[PDB]
Amino acid sequence: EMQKGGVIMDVVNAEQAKIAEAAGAVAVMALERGVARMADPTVIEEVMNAVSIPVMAKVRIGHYVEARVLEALGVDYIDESEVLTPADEEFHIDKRQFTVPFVCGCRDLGEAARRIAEGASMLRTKGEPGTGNIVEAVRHMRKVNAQIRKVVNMSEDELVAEAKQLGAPVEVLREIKRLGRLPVVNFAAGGVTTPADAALMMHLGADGVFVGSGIFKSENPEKYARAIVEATTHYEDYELIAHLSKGL
Amino acid sequence: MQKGGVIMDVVNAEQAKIAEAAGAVAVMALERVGVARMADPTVIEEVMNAVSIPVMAXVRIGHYVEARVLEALGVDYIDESEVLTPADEEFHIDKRQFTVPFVCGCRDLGEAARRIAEGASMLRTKGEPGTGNIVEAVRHMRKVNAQIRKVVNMSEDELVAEAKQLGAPVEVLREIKRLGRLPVVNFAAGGVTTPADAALMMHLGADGVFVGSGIFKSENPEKYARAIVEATTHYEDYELIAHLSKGL
Amino acid sequence: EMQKGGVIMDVVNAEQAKIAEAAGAVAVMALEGVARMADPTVIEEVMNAVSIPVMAKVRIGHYVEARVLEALGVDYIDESEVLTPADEEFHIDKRQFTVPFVCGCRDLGEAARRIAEGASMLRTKGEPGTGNIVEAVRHMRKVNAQIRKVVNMSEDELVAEAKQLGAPVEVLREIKRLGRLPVVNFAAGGVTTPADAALMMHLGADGVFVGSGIFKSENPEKYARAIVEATTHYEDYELIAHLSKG
Amino acid sequence: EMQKGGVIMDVVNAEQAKIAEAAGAVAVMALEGGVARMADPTVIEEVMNAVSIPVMAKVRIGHYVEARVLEALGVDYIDESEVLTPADEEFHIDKRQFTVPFVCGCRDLGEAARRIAEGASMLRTKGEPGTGNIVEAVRHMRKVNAQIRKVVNMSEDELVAEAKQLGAPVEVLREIKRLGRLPVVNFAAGGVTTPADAALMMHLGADGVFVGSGIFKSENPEKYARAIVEATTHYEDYELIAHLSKG
Amino acid sequence: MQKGGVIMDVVNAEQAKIAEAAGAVAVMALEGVARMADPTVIEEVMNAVSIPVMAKVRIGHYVEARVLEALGVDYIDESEVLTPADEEFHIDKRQFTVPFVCGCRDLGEAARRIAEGASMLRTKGEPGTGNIVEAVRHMRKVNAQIRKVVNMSEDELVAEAKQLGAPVEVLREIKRLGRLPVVNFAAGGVTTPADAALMMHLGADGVFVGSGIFKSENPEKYARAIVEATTHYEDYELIAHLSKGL
Ligand SMILES: O=C[C@H](O)[C@H](O)[C@H](O)COP(=O)(O)O
Ligand SMILES: C[As](C)(=O)[O-]
Ligand SMILES: C[As](C)(=O)[O-]
Ligand SMILES: C[As](C)(=O)[O-]
Ligand SMILES: C[As](C)(=O)[O-]
Repeated sequence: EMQKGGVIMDVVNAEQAKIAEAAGAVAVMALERGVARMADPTVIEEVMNAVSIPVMAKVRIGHYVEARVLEALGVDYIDESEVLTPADEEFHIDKRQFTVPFVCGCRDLGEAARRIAEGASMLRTKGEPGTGNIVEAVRHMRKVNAQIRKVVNMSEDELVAEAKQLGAPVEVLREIKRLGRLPVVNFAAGGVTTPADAALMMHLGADGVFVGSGIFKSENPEKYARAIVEATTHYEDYELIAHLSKGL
Repeated sequence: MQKGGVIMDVVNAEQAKIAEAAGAVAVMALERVGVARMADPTVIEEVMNAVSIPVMAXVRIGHYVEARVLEALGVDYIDESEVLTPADEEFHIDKRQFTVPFVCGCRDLGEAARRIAEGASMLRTKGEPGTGNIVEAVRHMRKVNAQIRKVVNMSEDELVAEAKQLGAPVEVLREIKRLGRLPVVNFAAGGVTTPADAALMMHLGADGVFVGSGIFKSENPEKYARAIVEATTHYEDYELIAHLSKGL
Repeated sequence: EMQKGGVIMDVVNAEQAKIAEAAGAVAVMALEGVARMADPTVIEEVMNAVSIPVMAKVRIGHYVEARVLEALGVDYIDESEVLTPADEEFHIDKRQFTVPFVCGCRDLGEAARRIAEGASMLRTKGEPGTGNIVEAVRHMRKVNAQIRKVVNMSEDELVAEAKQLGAPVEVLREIKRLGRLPVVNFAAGGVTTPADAALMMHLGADGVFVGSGIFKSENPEKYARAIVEATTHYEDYELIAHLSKG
Repeated sequence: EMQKGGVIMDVVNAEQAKIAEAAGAVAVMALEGGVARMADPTVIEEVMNAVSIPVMAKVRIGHYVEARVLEALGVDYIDESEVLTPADEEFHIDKRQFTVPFVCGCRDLGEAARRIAEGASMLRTKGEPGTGNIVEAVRHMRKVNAQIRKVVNMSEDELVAEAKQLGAPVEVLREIKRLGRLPVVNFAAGGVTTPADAALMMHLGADGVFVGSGIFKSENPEKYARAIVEATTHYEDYELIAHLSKG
Repeated sequence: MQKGGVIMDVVNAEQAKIAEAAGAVAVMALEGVARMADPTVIEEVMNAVSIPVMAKVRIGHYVEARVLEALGVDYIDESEVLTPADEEFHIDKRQFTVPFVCGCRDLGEAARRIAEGASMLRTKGEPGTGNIVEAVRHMRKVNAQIRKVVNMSEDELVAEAKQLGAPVEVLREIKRLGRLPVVNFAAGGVTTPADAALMMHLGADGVFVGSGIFKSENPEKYARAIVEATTHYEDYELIAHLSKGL
């Protein structure tokens, strides 16, 4: 349901949210930005009222009540996020018990499958945040997709052992083999900075990309956001991507 | 399914009839106890023709074709057995593809759950074979059942992490929590020698016991087999068990 | 290429060779401390006894043993790890020969190196003489799992995959293109029962090698026959069950 | 690049590019801690319009799309460069899929052969960058060329094992043995600072040299660039090199 | 000795004559601790043939060597198969009239033996195994190291010498000649005609063969086959024919 090919953008207020929507973002991620927690509900409501596209926000890993709060606020997606300060080092939220869908992070297929078994409706394949360095996203998108291709083509009777080795639930691997891909959407995130970066993640088999606040620190945010959106959609149109790269 | 019962190893029709007469719920046809393989089909047919109770026979771990052969012979259960020389060190038979039910070995809940995910219809909790030493059976029945009790009572949102730690498929753990026990029958095996041994395994939560060829090396096999059968059925009748122990 | 589905049998003389041929073997392997190439006399005896292809073994790296067998008119040379290796580091440059070679392998890296040296056929095999099929199974599972990975992997990842496997990338590229090895790959190592032979086919072997154990049985021709039929009809479990009785 | 004996120069603008061309460079490399990426296309176009010699630019290792962008801009060579921040730690670009030729870095023959198997059209043998220390270039040119000489003269039947040990594709080694050298041009790079440095790399068997922005931080860039060009071309003319070193 | 030749171990005059008759280019006279042979046995062999006679001495045993020199032996073999007399220092062979053959396992050893005054080399691993791998490993190593030196940049030789433990002047000489400045024969497990021809294929100048020859049913035929195989080492039809008897 999350528009494959799409871009999700971090926004801290209504103004930024409108710009993101206008640029063609498929959704926005409402943020406030020591200990980093769920954002003030006021800020989230401000963003929810400002746009018609889906609004995400987010919670600390394992913070069941932060998630219930966001659910009660009417948020469209909850992001159980590793960039916030984890509330639980061992157990993620049991997302199956919620009405609102969750996006979760993953670095390999084992993690992806465990997040899915917990009830994740969407994945974000991501390494380290805030670096501006795409290598984080690339490493993990390459890993996850390589592991998927292996599972898709492997002998059926080898899956249980593969699941053991990956730390994955076998039924998720069986579903992956059946579909030829993950049963949920998987967006890239981590250092996606240029239009070429965004298109690269699509080339590597991402379903879409997350982009951070860097967009709004540029001289012309609406042009920059726009370039990312178009590059992500038209990820094989290298003449366009070249042209879009000139402004920055 | 066949709870409270005793399954006996037999090498011929004579032994098989004795086992049936003693009250065994099934027999396990063997050639002997170098490389140990599936038994000659002739020996298995001899045992099948000699009795009306279910007949089991052993295949090497991972030996898909040995299993198909036994299936074609009309065997009632296939035992994918660790006492035979493994054919595959990494991958067990995909038992879901078979008509005939399988029994598999396990030493802990992770193994049990993996065998179930491969399609096992019954479990045999067992350590080392041929020792006459019950400690093998006890160690593993205690481990499996302790791990089950933990899962049954644990917080629902901790299961995915528990599954990862055990190397188990989470859907099997979820099923275990739902039923309050394993979704298949779990018999003890390994060194069950005396009537007290058999009753002990039932005390520890086994659904039944396997016993080996030791029975037929005694002076009075039919009496000995009988004593095991009665002790396993009446596992809390200590006066009876005491009386049954006097002979041999 | 060899009749995929086939059985290749070890024979020490003309009598055994004829039995193997009669049982339906696709080829025979002529055989005779340090284990060397067999006396040419024994190989010629086997060559004259049958019309099916005749193979014979040389020590790993023993270029001249191979040239000798080539001169004798052998149909295939088996550069064999069960003989005492003559060279621990370098296999024969089989590209320089007219006669085709079969080589052993335990994983895809080895397979690809043997192919780059000019191997025309592979034998996926672990330890010999054990009667234990686990040797064959371990390596056939490994080689085929690695092939499936290569066939489906992203094209731009192959150079790195080759580095990691110790394989020549052009062989991996060829594998990806064909969806399989560019040569026939038979299982060997402890193939003892008809069920064993059929199992190897189930695991994706193109055929099987079987050793002298056949001729130590009470009825070699019946035994050889059972292996041949099981290998050909590897999914006919009723037949395999029947064949296992004797 | 095509012309062996040549010098390739880093330039950040049209002015520098013209100077490089005037000094006799065979090509220019257009350039713009923190993250180092492909340069703004505007800067690359500025350099392309300023000169008639080939223009190189760039991309991060593994950054397939940055490379496609430069291809679309009409760049003459793409440099998949280790001095930029790698985008992919494991997989380099599949350069066979491109129209424009690539130069890649290498530190030994195994790397060189892997880059060639990925479709590299040119090599840059280089250690650490930005030091002004020629030891980086020397170590690796000595290693690569020593390994080549070994392969060229070694017994044919030992190449498969040699390839395994190097981590090289055997067909590239076979090609090397057949030609008596690498099938692509191999330039030195890394700390080439003086005319003597440039001539040394040629003495050690380089096909040419890359030089960095240091040239344009000198008092007389055109004279300095010129001295490097002449020293690289006339690498055994020690009287000339001595004279060129005075300024 | 003469290139392409075979040197044979003999324990008496009878064996020595057979070796000479078979076409050996020289013979090696032989007789817990293994020492120089009784001079009587060596004289018996010297009187029995016209081809050169060698014998082997213990390593470092300067006086054993002087004794053999005084007996009129044609070559002294400072041999690792005898019990070493000196673990650290080989004989200073430059002080002798009679030429020495020495063993080596790699180019460093070869070059050190040459610097001590060796006139001939024997590239050899372990003795008495019947396993050619010993000879092959070391002939491949020595010749690979030579090819490297022959083609390497002149200014890199001093460092190469340091790394090999070799005298640089010997490496310089090797580079100049394109080969070792002395003859280098293979030894160690050379058993069949194919073995002998293989060593020549690998770049040996000749081969040593042990007493195994005289434990065969027909020593003169066997010795003969080795001689012809070593001389005609690329004539595979001949080598194949020569292998039949044995
Ligand atoms: O930075 C977020 C990481 O993925 C965490 O270490 C996460 O808690 C690990 O996932 P799992 O608990 O499934 O290993
Ligand atoms: C450790 As297992 C092969 O029994 O799942
Ligand atoms: C090429 As190999 C059998 O030495 O790994
Ligand atoms: C294949 As590489 C030189 O990045 O190790
Ligand atoms: C055999 As030595 C003493 O030269 O190392």
